[PDB]
Amino acid sequence: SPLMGGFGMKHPPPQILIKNTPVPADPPTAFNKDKLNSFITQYSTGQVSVEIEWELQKENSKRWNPEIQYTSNYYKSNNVEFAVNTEGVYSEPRPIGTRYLTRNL
Amino acid sequence: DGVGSSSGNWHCDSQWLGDRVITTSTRTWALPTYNNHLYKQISNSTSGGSSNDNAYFGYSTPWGYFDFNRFHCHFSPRDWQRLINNNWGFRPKRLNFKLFNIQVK
Repeated sequence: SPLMGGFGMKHPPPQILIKNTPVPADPPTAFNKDKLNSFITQYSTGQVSVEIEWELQKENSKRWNPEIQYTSNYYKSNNVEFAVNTEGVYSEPRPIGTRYLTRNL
Repeated sequence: DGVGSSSGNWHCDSQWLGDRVITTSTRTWALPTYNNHLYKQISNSTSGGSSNDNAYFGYSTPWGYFDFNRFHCHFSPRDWQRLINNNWGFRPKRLNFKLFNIQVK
């Protein structure tokens, strides 16, 4: 199990590598054997989509009293947590774990 | 059936399906003799009432009655927490009622 947290796999999702194909500038009219070092300045943009299906393990606890749950605080604040600021900057105000429900040992 | 055979089992559990939750609750009850098997006319005069706003007339019966018209009679605190944290609405659909293991002393 990865020490930083997560799922350890011998064959994880493969690395996806992307590069802009070089586009040479105008070459000299006389042959030169050296590799070209004059290229048209280029960059690329586009959209990327990733879809992941997750399997869930539902809880079947017989605990009587209510569990601890992650919840936002109703108390008034200048900004909504996990939202944008007045300058459009998105922020994550706190780390959120996964361990709120309980089960016996 | 017979004296030495139970007429029912203890059923108390909650079953959570996709769009439905089934709550079952079993309780032990005690029923005394009310009014010494008599019907009695009652009123604010019999109870000593004086105010016009609290005057009444009615009858007290030797019968008891079963009441389960409170949510905690069916939902445990954890089930209630699940219902309120995971659903936009709910409503009762059908009812099953049982009396068993009668013991007269």
